[PDB]
Amino acid sequence: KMAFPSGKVEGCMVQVTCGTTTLNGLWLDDVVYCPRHVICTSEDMLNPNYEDLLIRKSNHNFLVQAGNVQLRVIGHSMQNCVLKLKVDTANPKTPKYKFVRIQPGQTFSVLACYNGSPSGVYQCAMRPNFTIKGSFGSCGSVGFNIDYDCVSFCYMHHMELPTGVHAGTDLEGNFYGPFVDRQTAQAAGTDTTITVNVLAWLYAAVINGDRWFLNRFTTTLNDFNLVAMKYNYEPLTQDHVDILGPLSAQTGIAVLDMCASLKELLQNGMNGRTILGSALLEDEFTPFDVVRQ
Amino acid sequence: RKMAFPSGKVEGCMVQVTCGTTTLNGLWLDDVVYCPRHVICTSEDMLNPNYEDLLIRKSNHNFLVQAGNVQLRVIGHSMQNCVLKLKVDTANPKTPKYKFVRIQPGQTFSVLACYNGSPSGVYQCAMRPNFTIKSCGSVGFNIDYDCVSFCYMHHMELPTGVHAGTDLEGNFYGPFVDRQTAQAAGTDTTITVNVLAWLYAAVINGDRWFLNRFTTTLNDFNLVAMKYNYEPLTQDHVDILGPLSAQTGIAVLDMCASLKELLQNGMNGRTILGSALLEDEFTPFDVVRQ
Ligand SMILES: CN(C)c1ccc(O)c2c1C[C@H]1C[C@H]3[C@H](N(C)C)C(O)=C(C(N)=O)C(=O)[C@@]3(O)C(O)=C1C2=O
Repeated sequence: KMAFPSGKVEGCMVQVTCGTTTLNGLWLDDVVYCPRHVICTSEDMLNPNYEDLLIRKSNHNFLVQAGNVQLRVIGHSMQNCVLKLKVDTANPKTPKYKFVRIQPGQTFSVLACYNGSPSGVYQCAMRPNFTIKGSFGSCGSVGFNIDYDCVSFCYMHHMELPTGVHAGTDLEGNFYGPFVDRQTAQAAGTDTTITVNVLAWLYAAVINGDRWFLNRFTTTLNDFNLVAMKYNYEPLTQDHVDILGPLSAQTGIAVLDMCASLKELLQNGMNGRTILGSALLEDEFTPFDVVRQ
Repeated sequence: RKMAFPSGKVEGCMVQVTCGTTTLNGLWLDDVVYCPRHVICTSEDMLNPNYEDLLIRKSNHNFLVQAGNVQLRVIGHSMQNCVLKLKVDTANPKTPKYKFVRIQPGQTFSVLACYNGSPSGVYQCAMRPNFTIKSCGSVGFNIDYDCVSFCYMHHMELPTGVHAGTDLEGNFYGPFVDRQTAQAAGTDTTITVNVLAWLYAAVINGDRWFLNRFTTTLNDFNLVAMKYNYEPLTQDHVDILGPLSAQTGIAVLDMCASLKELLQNGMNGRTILGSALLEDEFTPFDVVRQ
């Protein structure tokens, strides 16, 4: 399980400081994007009023540092939960880019930064409950996909949740899931295994020569869903099925048959064996991921 | 999450090298492009190759080095153990500060998987005890501060699916050869010290269910451990955990007792760091960073 090469994104990372507080920002053309809670002290983070805190601010209140050159801010607005800082210098290392909103289940790479400094990269998925099980002052660290040379920004990190997991926004600043940029207890809501991704990854195993887990049975969709939901798996919809069509077609194994395999693998375990050199099932590998590789 | 280093610094060193039939990735540093020497083998040659003979037979014009857009002029070529070095007329402006280093089995690094000179992906991995890692010319590295330590270059794909390679001075990790003869894996073992470090991570987090009162001596441990296919634990391994022992309090041998138990008893359907399985691709040093 690989992340995209992070270079294009590394050259967009900056440090943003507003008095006491410091976060990562995304520097694109002559705009720096970051989480708006950068204008909160840790105390403010209980019941912040972002309109009020923002009117009280001027361009000189924000320090933006790109390595060790300091960028002059010449304007600022807010869009939902992201702050935008207009700076006087367009970023020379700007890649071609798009902003997208992604579906739960879909995968992306995250560049974890600290104080504007890149420190690591990992692949992950938008969990069914709109969280990310990551490793994070990482706020403002962004998630993305690459399409030849087009960088799709899909995620910016904002909150660390009590249960240890991460919540965030798209690059319009709308939270993924029902969270708020506010430090009150907010329930995660129980996670579930991403069924479609598992099925795709099994198809990957077979594409690759693994057949040990196939079986003679088939199933109806409902019978599967009933069984699966009892091991905490996501319902599988007809859409999910359509997306597997490309992969069903390659290997010549029907979706519902492969669904039978999964049924049984949940029933039986691995028996010390491995699938794609993994003793655990992988659910952070989308239909599209497998198609790409 | 197990994280890779950011690959930017390395991306700016990747090139395509072509010699007749073959094409693969090279590492462009200063005015030298480094790549696996088997790039001068056709699929024929790779059976009983004579690299000395094949190399003298080559001119600078025989090598095509392609750096994204531009073609680089080669002005010299030598070989150092199993990597070829190609002198080009232009120093790479995107050269990072770097070192070439050899790593021990157990140690971790990040890999930038390229295809045809093009970066496509980056992953964390470890030098497995049998000197494998779970394309050709793709490099593995670590970063400290702004220093890139190159530690690995991919050469061979083994029948068992996994990968073998050299350091950047062209010395193979493990007893493999750059020759197309069937080559045995040599059965693996769990990297014991890394497991113990990851347990320390669990405790300095939240998970404490597996702490235990009993203590055990090195030899008794190693005897039990080696019974479930784990690596012998050395006094060196112990020293490196010293850092971690002190943070959390737990003496090394005591933590060893915990592991003893986990192997003998299982987890009882419980989990460690939200995982049912034990992790051995996280060194002492890795856990300290995180
Ligand atoms: C894998 N194992 C041999 C079996 C065999 C038959 C079974 O009927 C079951 C298991 C494993 C366990 C695993 C786990 C599931 N697994 C990790 C996917 C799981 O996530 C949960 C859960 N509530 O989170 C279970 O209830 C669970 O206990 C379960 O429903 C199982 C279960 O019903």
